[PDB]
Amino acid sequence: ASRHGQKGTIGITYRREDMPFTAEGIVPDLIINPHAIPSRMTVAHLIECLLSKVAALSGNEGDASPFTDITVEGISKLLREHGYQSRGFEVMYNGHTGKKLMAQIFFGPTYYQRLRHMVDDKIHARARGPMQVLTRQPVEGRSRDGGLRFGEMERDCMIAHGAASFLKERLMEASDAFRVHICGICGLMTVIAKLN
Amino acid sequence: MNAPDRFELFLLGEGESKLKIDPDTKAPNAVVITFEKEDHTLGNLIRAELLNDRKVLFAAYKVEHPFFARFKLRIQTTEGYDPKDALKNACNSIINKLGALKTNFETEWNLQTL
Amino acid sequence: LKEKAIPKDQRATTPYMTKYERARILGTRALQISMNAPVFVDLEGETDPLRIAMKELAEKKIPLVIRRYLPDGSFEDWSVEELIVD
Amino acid sequence: RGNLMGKRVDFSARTVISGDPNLELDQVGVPKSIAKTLTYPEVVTPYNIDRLTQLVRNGPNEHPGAKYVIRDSGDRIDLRYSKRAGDIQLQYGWKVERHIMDNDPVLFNRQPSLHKMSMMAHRVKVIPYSTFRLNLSVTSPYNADFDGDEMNLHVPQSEETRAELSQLCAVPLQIVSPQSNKPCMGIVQDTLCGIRKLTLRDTFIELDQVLNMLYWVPDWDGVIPTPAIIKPKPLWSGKQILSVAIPNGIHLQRFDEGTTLLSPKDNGMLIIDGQIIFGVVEKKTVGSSNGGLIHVVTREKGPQVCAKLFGNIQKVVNFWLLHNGFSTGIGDTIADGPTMREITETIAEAKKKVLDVTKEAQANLLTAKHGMTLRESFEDNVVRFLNEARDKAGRLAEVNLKDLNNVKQMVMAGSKGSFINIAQMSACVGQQSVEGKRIAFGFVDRTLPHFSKDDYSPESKGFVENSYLRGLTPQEFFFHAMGGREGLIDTAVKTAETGYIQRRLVKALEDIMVHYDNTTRNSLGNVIQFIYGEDGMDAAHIEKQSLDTIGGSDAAFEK
Amino acid sequence: ANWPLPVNIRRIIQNAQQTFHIDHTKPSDLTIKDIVLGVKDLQENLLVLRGKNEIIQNAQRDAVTLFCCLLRSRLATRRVLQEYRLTKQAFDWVLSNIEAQFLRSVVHPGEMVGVLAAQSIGEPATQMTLKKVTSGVPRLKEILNVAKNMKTPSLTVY
Amino acid sequence: TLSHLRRTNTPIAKPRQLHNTHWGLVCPAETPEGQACGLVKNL
Amino acid sequence: SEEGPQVKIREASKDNVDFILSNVDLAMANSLRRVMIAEIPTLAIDSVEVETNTTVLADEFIAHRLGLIPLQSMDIEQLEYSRDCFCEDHCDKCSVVLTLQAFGESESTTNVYSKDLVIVSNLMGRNIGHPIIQDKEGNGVLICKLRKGQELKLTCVAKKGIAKEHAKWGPAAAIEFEYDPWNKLKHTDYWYEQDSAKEWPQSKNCEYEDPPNEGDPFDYKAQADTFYMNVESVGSIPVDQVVVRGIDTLQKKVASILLALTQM
Amino acid sequence: MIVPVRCFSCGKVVGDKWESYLNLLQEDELDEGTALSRLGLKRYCCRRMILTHVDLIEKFLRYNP
Amino acid sequence: YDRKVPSPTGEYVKEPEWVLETDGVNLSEVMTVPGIDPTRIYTNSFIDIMEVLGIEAGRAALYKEVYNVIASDGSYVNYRHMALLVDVMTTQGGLTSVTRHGFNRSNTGALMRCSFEETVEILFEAGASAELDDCRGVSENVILGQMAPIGTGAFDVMID
Amino acid sequence: SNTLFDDIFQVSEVDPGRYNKVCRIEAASTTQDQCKLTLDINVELFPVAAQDSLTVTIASSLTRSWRPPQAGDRSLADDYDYVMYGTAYKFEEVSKDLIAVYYSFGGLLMRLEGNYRNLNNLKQENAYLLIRR
Amino acid sequence: EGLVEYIDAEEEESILIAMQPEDLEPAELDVDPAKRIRVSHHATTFTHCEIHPSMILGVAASIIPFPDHNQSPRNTYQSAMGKQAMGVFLTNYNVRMDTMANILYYPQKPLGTTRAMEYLKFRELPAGQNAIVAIACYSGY
RNA sequence: AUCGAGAGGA
Ligand SMILES: [Mg+2]
Ligand SMILES: [Zn+2]
Ligand SMILES: [Zn+2]
Ligand SMILES: [Zn+2]
Repeated sequence: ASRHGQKGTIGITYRREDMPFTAEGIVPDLIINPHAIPSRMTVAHLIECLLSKVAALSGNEGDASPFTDITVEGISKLLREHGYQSRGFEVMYNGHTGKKLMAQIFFGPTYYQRLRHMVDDKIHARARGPMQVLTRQPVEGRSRDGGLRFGEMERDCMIAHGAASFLKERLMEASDAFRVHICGICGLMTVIAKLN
Repeated sequence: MNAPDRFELFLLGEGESKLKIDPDTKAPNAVVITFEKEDHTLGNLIRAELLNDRKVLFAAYKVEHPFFARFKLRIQTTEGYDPKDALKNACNSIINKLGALKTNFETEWNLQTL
Repeated sequence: LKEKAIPKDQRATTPYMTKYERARILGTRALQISMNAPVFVDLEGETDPLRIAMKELAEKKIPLVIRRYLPDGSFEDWSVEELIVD
Repeated sequence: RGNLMGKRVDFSARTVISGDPNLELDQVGVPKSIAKTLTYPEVVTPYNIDRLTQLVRNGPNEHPGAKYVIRDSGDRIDLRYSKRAGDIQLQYGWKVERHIMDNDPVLFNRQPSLHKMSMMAHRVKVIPYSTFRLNLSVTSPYNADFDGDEMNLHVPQSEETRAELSQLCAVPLQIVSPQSNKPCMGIVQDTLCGIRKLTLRDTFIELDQVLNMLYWVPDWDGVIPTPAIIKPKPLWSGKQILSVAIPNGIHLQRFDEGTTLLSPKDNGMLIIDGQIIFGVVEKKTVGSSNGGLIHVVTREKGPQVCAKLFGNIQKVVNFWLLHNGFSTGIGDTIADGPTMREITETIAEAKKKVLDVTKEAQANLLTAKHGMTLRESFEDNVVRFLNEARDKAGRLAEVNLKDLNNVKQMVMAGSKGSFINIAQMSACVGQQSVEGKRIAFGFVDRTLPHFSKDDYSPESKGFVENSYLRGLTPQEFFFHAMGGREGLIDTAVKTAETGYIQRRLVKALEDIMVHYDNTTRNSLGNVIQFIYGEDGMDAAHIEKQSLDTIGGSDAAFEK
Repeated sequence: ANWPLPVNIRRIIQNAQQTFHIDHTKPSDLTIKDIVLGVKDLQENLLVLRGKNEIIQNAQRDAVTLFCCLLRSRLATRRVLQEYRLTKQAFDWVLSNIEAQFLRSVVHPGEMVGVLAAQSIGEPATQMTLKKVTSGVPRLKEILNVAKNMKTPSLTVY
Repeated sequence: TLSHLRRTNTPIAKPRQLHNTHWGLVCPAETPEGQACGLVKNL
Repeated sequence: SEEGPQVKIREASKDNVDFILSNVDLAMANSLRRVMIAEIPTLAIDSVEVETNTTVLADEFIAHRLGLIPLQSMDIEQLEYSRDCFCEDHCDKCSVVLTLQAFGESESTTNVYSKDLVIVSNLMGRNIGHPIIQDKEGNGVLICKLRKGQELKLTCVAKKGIAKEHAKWGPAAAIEFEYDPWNKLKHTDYWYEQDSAKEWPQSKNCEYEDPPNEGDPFDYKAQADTFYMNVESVGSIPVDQVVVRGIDTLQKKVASILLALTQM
Repeated sequence: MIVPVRCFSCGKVVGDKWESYLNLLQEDELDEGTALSRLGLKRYCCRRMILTHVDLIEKFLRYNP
Repeated sequence: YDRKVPSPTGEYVKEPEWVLETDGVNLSEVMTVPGIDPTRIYTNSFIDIMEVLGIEAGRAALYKEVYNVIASDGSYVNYRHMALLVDVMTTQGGLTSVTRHGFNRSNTGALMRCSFEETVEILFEAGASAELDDCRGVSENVILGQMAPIGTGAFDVMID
Repeated sequence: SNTLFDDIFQVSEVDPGRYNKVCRIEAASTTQDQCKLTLDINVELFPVAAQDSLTVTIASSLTRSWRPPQAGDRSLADDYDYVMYGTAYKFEEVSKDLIAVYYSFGGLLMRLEGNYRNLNNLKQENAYLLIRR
Repeated sequence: EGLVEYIDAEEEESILIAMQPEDLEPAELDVDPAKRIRVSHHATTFTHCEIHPSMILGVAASIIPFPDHNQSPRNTYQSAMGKQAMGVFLTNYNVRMDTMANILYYPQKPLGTTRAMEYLKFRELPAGQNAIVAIACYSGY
């Protein structure tokens, strides 16, 4: 995620040649979807892009302190003095074809943080496995090789479709199936069975 | 963990042929070739050099998935024209251009003094 | 309670295979295919039990009768061939 | 509640999800690791026996393989640690627990189970990388996004259960939604903006691009369409290339605002036999809305064709969008100078109006409307002034924004954003509201210690004159923080309350099933509705049709 | 005039116009008697219940009343020839298509309407997030739980 | 580490809402999101 | 002068070469750039074994850094892929073994450079694996800093690889690609608030191409045949060899396609 | 913790530059950016590797064990 | 209030009408007042509508208020789904709250009750009842694990 | 296998309709004033300047997969400096003995109303437009 | 010396504060349009002046760049995300034995920093990398 | 095995 509340997760990893390239050959390490931005209204993300490019060219630090009077037009004037587009849009070329992209593309330096949610640590699968003694049902958690919970909400969502036999196999044979001997005169499972 | 090994991008495997050719169903003189363990690099150039030739009607390269390393080249040519022949002619023309440019740039470098 | 029944003539149950009976019959037929029970349609390049069941449904050859139940207690029986699929 | 109704179950999976555009809507991107662990029990038949034997030869560590075998007696045979795993000879009736394989049915679920649409079953596609993958168009029924969201997966264990999932819980069937009687899935995000950009009459494809895009369509016949422009170059229209994906025999008409058959604005849509005549594609034509193309294709042809259509549209549009490019930037939020000056003059006019209203309030000359406090009337009038000022400045800015502006194009496609987003970004963010009121006098007669006592004014009450781009002052920042805190507590409480409400509704209406006689009854036998919906019809097959006899005069009726 | 109903007769009419390539110069081959009696026959052809007793027949007729009104509005003898050009073949095809679509539209017995309705009301309520009258989830609470006392009792005098 | 070392907890008519008196004493928006949103603040 | 593509070089240096490509289709240009970045092979460290480490840096970090270190790969043609050789693990002709040992004897911090690196296996007349140093002082690329009382001892086996497998086998750093300096072909549509010319900077390459004139109709027939490019060297291979090896590798891929077609 | 070998996007070698750059800004009172330009780094993506890098190695060295 | 009404020619035309709103409801006296239309008056409180006009009028008003809640957000639900809940409350006597007070105290089977709130009290009172659960309810069969009489298991499949 | 309609028009107005490569052109027929048109055109590939009179023809021919222009041994369908392929969506009648034709060329839109022809431009998918200087 | 004082929340109600010291300078035209519109203070008898507005926000907020231009809930979301963000907690990491620890290979100090960030030790001990970020539609992933 | 704390998602 970025410092402006824009969270994300990798979909694909491309090689350097497959990425679009600027005239200087600069390849973006990171590509994020424009459609996210309008709903969030995190303009400081774009401002960070602009100011980081300007600072990298200047060899001087950029001030992003809040409530400090700084003008986007002024930073754009600086970038213009440095021979780049004032807003920061840069012409880019398709990696796969080498053809110019009709839309000039915004790309610049941006602080980005790794987060404590790795795919490998979260992923889990159960199949058959350990069962808690009291309920004869799967133990809890990936580390205990446990089984996911089929919620009562999930049960309702399945009842809506109507797959009664699927629900029977999920809630009887999958988790805790059991066979019990019962007596009619008792009405209860007081019978003792010498099955052998 | 689940990642495919890197060498799978540029190395063939067991039971894998570099080119597999299958005719297009419901199409005249049309064939799709499954280039394996190859990427955009070869396909775009092959398709462009096919497009330069007049006799071929159709030439297109499709990348099935960015995950894997394969691409499909569909070619449709004139009646009496083997699509394989058109592919070979385009390839040889490519090679001639490459050699000519290599020699020209070598002479240019020999001219260069720095 | 005793000899509960519905005469075949003038039955008002819908002459259509609702999604649920089609699904259950297809699943049971697929179970039969997986159990190596005899198959009464000729198969052409088919191994999956479910597609075999679908083809048998198209050929209208499945010896099963769907039992519709009315809340009063009287039951109606509709054979697969009488039932139709849209 | 927890161990009887709803239970931890076997053969379960869950991972982080990411979106793959080149992945069919019904397919699910099952990683290889889960396929190895999860098993489907299968019974050996002469049809499958070969493959099954081969499976067990491959072993449990490499997929397609088999983890376990079951004899007729039932004593399990473990593939991982057994000396016989190489020389097994399987007789008929024995069971092989094969690995999860492509083109198999599995339930795919998102954790908030607010919908039956959340529990649909997908086809299996085994993929290398670890993330669960899915189509962008199947996110909407789940409400899932790729910010790290996690989803779950269930594997059936019997042929009949697989049939229930395949024929009752298939994704294409759940496209038509019983609530709102409209499709719940549609063309989303990059594909939508790309389709808008492509359908423009200004944009024209060329022969090479046309050939590649044509090949991208899977069921494409191979007939090359005739070019739209023929004299100087063989140009093509994006509408033609897109019509290559529209099924034959499909007709759609859409008239809105001013839609002449000439259609200078190119608004409205005319589609005949899979070819598009005039118009520019946007959310109304291609989206989940009633009368959207998804609805028409699902009703006219069938659901599988509609899912294939999802795929085709995504492939073609994403290819062209890759080749055209798109972005956002600060320049998209910068407004023209004189437009900013007119916005500021609008704000100043609003300030003067508020000042004059306060001056009238001070002189005790204002009249009292019946049933409203003097202060109530004053507050409401000033609030309306500020709201109208913000909206007017936003409209001014939006007029100044050119059609090349990226955020404008995103809103035009309907991909993301609204008018309020633009107005807050470039003109003014608005007047803050807390508990349905202006900013309160938390301190003694002062909203902040920096303001004077007994000061009823727009800035003390927290109207932020600046926009997001222009830069908020510290006091405006704090007031905005108050408002955002109210928003966050609203989410944190409303989630729990609505979950409780949904649970109670579900527990009340479990037994409502339409019986054979078409009445809706509970378990006891009590009737609720003798005919469900009073017309006895499923809510999916219900569409908005105009009754021409109701409107109009008697004379036009007669004519 | 815009209301939700099955079958979407307008789309069937457009399908008929394109499918048969109807030509406007030629006159129709439809019989007036056949047009009106066929609309009546189609009214007789749509069924929701099949019992042979009077109350069930009346229930069926009242249950399909609105759809029959739409049928009569869509298939007017003047409109069938003047508004669009029609042939007997296309007219009978449209009649059969309307019948088949309506028959497909009927609820299948066995569907749990209650669970579906509960979910369909619950889901937009989760989406609700934000005037002297109660609105939103608290208003839904007032409606759902029998409220001896309301926070905003009111009434409108006409 | 720093933000955890500087933490507030409020055990329990409108507590969670950012108050005017919180100006400068308490950070306006550095609060957890969840069941205990707003009750826990940062200095 | 040979019929076909023509090249004219603007400037030359050991690090960078700028040239104007002429009479070419654009597809082969981007394909060649892809081949240059990835496909052409290089020698780099693929195995490291650490006998002793006392540095504050962990071993995996060091192995990554060593894999990144640039090594000479000019005679890589005589060297063969370790996977194509017949050795059990590493042959002298398939792998190059280099050892590094360092002790922080100085009380002042003893830094470690790429220069301080020894070669064990036989060079066999080849120019392979020489640690390239462009530093003005002659010291190598910094790897670690050792406090007094610290030592590090390890052995590396370097094999041939492709930049597709790992970015370490990368022959070039920056590639510069430009065409349509006047945008006459209109392959891109500029974004402007007031005016495109005033807002968008003029490219240098614009000077060499003939300026467009307003009042002339847009040329439909015109297609891009003039291109401007610039190539940079990591130094593992000189620039001219890098680009000509790219050409040759692309030709080899085409030839292998042709061979498979012949085989079928 | 220690100087990057190469820029993750440039790929240009930057390990040999680091020391010089530091010495350059101390002996000549050089601006950081002028030192970067003198060092031969004309691209801002390789310039970030140098400008923002922080030598955490020095603090770890101070630890006696 | 703007209003749509048939003009003498026949077409629907707009009509502005004065209409007033209250702050509290005492319905029984309000309707018996000159100068108002008893057929057109409306109220927020549906319980008073049920008391005054009968149960069906309250049913319709309840649907109207739910519809207003749904349409305030802009969302829309097909009339069948909401009408189902309104009819469920209306069908047995007076209005029944969707809470343990009203809809769990019904005559439905005891296990379907114990799945909701007040589990143990339901179980105890029912144990003193010796009431016989019909086992028709879906919750009852979910607890039993047997295939519930859902549409898939509603019919019994038999051979010819 | 011949032309359906031919005329010479003069452009009354040229309109850039928020498009940079396409303008809507309005044209009046010379000689007989009972007919006139308005067509969406690509000005970038053919400059349509005002005060310029242009020739207009429509041809039925000269399905089958498209093929390149080839060697040109096949004769030009027209030496005219503009040609398009399109299909007509609606045929309308403005008044008795007065017809209006609505055509669309892949999204571009043509409207031509006239009375003289009643045997041409029938309701068939195929149609070609040719425009000379 | 008395040049600065400690203010309790109760005592604040009696005092009047100006955000900027320049507010006390005498008032008197031309102004650049982009700079933020601030209200002419229109008030006198200021008892005190704030040290700097950036102090009202907390430590996590001081990391956020240009939070004045962003939506407040997003600032909250980032304030929650910095805790989950990976970084070098302390230099003694190698010596200490924590039950779980994570550390970046090549930590980099943000190119654009808040002034308060100086006293937060972020530039000296950063927890992110400065990546070249492009906003564009590429392959729809 | 209890109970607590923290975080993830709309
Ligand atoms: Mg999320
Ligand atoms: Zn007993
Ligand atoms: Zn070897
Ligand atoms: Zn770089």
